[PDB]
Amino acid sequence: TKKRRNNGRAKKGRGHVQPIRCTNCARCVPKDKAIKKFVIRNIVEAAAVRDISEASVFDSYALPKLYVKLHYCVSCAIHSKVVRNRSREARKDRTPPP
Amino acid sequence: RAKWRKKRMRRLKRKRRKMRQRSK
Amino acid sequence: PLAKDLLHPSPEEEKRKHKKKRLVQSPNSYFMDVKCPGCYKITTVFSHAQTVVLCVGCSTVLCQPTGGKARLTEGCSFRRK
Amino acid sequence: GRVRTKTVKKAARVIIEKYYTRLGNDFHTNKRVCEEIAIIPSKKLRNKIAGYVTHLMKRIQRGPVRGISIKLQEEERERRDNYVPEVSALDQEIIEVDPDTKEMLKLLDFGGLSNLQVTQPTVGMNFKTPRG
Amino acid sequence: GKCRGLRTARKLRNHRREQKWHDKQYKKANLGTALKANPFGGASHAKGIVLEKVGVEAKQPNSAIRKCVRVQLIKNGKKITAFVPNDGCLNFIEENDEVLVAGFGRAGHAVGDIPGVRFKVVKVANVSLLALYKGKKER
Amino acid sequence: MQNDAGEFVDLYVPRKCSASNRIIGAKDHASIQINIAEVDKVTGRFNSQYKTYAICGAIRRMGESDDSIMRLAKNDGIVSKNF
Amino acid sequence: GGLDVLQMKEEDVLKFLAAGTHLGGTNLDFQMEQYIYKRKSDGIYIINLKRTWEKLLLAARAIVAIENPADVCVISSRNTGQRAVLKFASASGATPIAGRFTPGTFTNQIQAAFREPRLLVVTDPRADHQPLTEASYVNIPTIALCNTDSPLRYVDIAIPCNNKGAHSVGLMWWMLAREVLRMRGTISREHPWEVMPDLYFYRDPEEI
Amino acid sequence: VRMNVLADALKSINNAEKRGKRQVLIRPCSKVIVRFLTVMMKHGYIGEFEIIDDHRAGKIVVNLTGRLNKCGVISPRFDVQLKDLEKWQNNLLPSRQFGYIVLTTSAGIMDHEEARRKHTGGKILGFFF
Amino acid sequence: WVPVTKLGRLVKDMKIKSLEEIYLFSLPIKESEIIDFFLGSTLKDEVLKIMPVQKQTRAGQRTRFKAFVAIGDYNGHVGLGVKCSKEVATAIRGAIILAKLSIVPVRRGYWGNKIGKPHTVPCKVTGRCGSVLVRLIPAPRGTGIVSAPVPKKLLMMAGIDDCYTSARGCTATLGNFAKATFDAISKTYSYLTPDLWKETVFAKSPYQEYTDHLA
RNA sequence: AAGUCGGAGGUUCGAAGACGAUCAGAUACCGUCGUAGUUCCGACCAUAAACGAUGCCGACUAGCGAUCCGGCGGCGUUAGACCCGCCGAGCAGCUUCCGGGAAACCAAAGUCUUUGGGUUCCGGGGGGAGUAUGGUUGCAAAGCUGAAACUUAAAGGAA
RNA sequence: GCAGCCGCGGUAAUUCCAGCUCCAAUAGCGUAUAUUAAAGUUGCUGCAGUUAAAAAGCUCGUAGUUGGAUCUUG
Ligand SMILES: [Zn+2]
Repeated sequence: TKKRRNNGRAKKGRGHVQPIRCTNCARCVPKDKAIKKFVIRNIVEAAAVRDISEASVFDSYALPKLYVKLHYCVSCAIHSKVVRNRSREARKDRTPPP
Repeated sequence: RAKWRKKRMRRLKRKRRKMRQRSK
Repeated sequence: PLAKDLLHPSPEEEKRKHKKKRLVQSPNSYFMDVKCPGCYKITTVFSHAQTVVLCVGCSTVLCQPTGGKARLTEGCSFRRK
Repeated sequence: GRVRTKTVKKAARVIIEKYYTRLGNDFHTNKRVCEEIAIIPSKKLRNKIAGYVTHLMKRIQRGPVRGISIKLQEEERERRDNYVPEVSALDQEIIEVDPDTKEMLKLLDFGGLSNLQVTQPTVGMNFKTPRG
Repeated sequence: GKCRGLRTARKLRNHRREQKWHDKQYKKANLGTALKANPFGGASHAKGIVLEKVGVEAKQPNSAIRKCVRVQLIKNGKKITAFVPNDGCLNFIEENDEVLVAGFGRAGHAVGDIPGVRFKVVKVANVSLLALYKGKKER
Repeated sequence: MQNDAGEFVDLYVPRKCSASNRIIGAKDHASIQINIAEVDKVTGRFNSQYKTYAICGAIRRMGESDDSIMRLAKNDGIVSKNF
Repeated sequence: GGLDVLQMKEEDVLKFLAAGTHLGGTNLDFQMEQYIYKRKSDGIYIINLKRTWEKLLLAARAIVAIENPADVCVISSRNTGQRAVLKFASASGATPIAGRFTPGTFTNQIQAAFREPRLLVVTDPRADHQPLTEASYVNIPTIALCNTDSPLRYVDIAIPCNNKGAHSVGLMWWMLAREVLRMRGTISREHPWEVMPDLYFYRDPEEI
Repeated sequence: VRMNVLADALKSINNAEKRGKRQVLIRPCSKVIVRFLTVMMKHGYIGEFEIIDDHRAGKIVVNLTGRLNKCGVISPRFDVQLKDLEKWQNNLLPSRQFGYIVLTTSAGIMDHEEARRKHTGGKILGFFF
Repeated sequence: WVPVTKLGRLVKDMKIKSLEEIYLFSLPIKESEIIDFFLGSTLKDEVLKIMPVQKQTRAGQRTRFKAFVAIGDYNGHVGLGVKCSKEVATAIRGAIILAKLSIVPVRRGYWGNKIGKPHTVPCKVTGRCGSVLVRLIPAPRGTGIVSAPVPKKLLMMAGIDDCYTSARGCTATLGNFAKATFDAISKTYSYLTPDLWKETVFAKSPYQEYTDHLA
């Protein structure tokens, strides 16, 4: 049975796409089939932002961030629980969670 | 598996051919 | 719309349709007399000219070829019948 | 763990929809009413039914309950809902009309009316919301 | 789809001609095979000499001993294994006696829980096996 | 249906849709038979007269029931022709 | 009504313009396009009030054609039209359903709220989609106050009007009740109706 | 490519009748179409159609009466005789009481009943009922 | 009989004279007593198939019986109802009630000459249910029902004396077989023939005519 | 893609292989290396779940919001960009009782017992078997064409 | 041992060996094989090829097949 209309990838009217490597296991995954996640986090987390700010040499220095674009294969994205299996009707929801 | 069965078949064709060329 | 009148369509919808899909196909193009400000002779040029037309005497350039209707120069008239 | 069973709540609603005029805000008064108008094989069940009747009676006095439907109560609350202002909210001194709406009335017999006030049509078609 | 043309008779006739061979029933009865491999050679019955009495195990889930006889055909020398149909009729079949065997009921197919026996005994010693089973004939 | 001699042999003559001429089946429960009352040409009051329209469930389900009744009212003079 | 006595008067236009019944939103239906006049610069479509009145009278003619007034069922699930259908029922003698429409009142005969009306007037085709789809299993025509984006899956008489604003939905039930009584002969159509249109309007809890 | 024009003409009519349309626009017109629509019109299956001249193949706007169940073509145009005409009446027509099979005979385009009354066979164009 | 619907009250009070009045207005029949009031005299029922369907539960198999009942007066009226209940007697009883509420008018025509009462189907109709399709074809007066035993019981109870039948699909499925045949019979009186081209003269609905009696 | 032959180059990776772990055993998964290969040039090979598991051409049968290209005319903003529509072309999406289907689902997988627009290839229970043999192609690996005896009452799809 | 098929038989077998009884055709009735209908499971009528067996990886291309409208109507 065809489980998904897009076959699990965002490829339409296109023959081949260049692959990438999953961050957990370096395996060849198509760029559209990859479960991407652009994570923007601070270099200093909230548990340590107090000590770093009070020990700074500047009056007002904002801590930088880590702009990392993570890529995941289907298998590792589910073991890492970044995507869950949804109901047969809930799968059709293409909106990101709030 | 259908692919390893296909591999066992080609390994068998290659043996039947060499056994047939010996008596050629 | 089960009883839409196909024999008598409104002129606002026939101009909307493609020039081939109309009830009777008709071009969306036309001709026009271009009067340059330098000379007095008027030249009948095509709307979708696609060539570089010139006035009699090589006074100036009238329009320029484009992907659609030709782009006229400054100070010219058009829309003849 | 003070949730009433459907046996307590259903029997309490039927008692109200049939004997609303006999019940009140006193448990011990309703306890004796339910004992007579209803044959309850237990006394604990009667106190639970009468105790929930007293609870529902405190709700009827403030408004309609989504379970209790009394004819004499619904007709009066609808009759007492007849409220109208001293002047209607539609007959206004001036009426703002878009120039496109003004042209629609122009095609009808109501071309020029003193009650109409044409507003300046705002420039810029920014009605759609940005995508993404 | 199919060709619906006024001059497509040869195209349709040749297509059906070559697609009928994909039908295993048509191909079986239109080639040299399955007729020479058939021990009867196209006949409904055949006579043979009983080589030995053999008991064939009934296939699962059934469990019994099918009383059969290894028969050598007289017409072509082929050795087949018939089946003594009725109850206890194996005792009527002597040794090295001429018997008339026929198909088991299906065209070259094994009938019932018997693994491969596709024949059955009809007569024995020029006497029908049904007459010996009912006692109306002897020997 | 006739019997080639004048006799009528049908159990009943089924209705036909006033918009698509489709026969309204006996189990077409989505079909309707709406009656639109007529008014007096002076007072505009009900004069016990009405126009009858039957629309099968197919024309309703496809959404063309409202436009069909509006057009059927034009041919009967119920709605105006400046519509 | 194509007569002169049934024409829209000037007093009716001032009510429609004040209530905003000509403003029907930015979305448009392909079967409600014939009722739309023109789209403004801010995307809002203008409903043709002339075609709103003709469909309003056509609905009133279908209501007065029902002999028993209790055979007409007025339904409004949304709170904006709950008071408007309760006043319409008292004026016309209809059976109102203003609360939550229980699925089964038309098909399930063993239910307590089981009814068998002959006409089904609806406030919103989307908010009241359940009685519309249930009026398909029984041969019941339906009238609805369809907006510009309202579907016509079963609506037999669509009244194009702004069924979103409280002053607009209350007026469309006041205009229809006024016309049903005028065709029956209760009111003479010569003098203005005694009932004020604000009686049918919805009142917010912060104001009532 | 459009190898048959009568096919697309009757297909548009059959689909417009299924949709409850009042009029259908046949984009390519021909002599066979106009005479085919005439056979359907003489028996009351379609209304009056208006041929539209555009100095090309031409278009036709047919008025649909709703009385037509299905109209279709028979491709290819087989050669039909009088002895073989009853065979097509059992395969194409829905009953022996109504429905017609249009034939193009040397005497012109007509249905199977008129072709039998004129006692002439020919080629089959289509059917309607 | 205590009528619950307005349609049942008019039938109980002798306001509706025949069953063709309900079919004329496509009104739903929700009370089986309405059917027994008109056709209850010459109405015959037949148990086509007792079909045990099983729901996989931990208690081995939960066997529930589904019955197929064909109801018809053998002239112009036939019905088909299914009912799946725990008991066989209850499944048959409930299916008979549903077979009455589904009774449709059967239109019968002639083959060639129109002499006497109608004997066969008016035209070629095809009913479908699942993969099964059943085509009904007219036949001469003395032909009979040339069909399988399953549609023959429906065609004889529908008053169709003669019919040529062709069936494609899994006709071993008696459920889809009987329902496709019943669908083919129900397609009659809805096929627009030239003899039904006349403009319909609209009458008053039973709810409209007897609106005063229903008050 | 892998593979094959001849040159150039071989950073990374890595069949094979070695060794270190894990295990009852691993000749595996995991780790440290590492040959061929991966790269380039020329000549072969012509096979993929080469998939949209859905031939190509043409007509017709709903709606809506987007999007890519071109064209067209309209407030306004900006120095072509944006905004609002229309037309043709295309990749898609969604809502629908258009209809179809065994159903999943499909605006096509519709217009189909109311069966015929044109045309090519191709399927006939499951195995045996893409095997045997013959021919042909290739340096080879293998490609293409392609059976039968015999065996079997199910195999399978969707839910 | 029965059983074309699904199955029956492991100590109360409605299926085998028999008695009784009943049923079917009837001076005929079984069996084996070929063959026709059943088979719309060979397809012109008239099937199929998204997932059940299936549309060549893709395109070009000869033969083959099939090809717009239009010419004497009234
Ligand atoms: Zn991974």
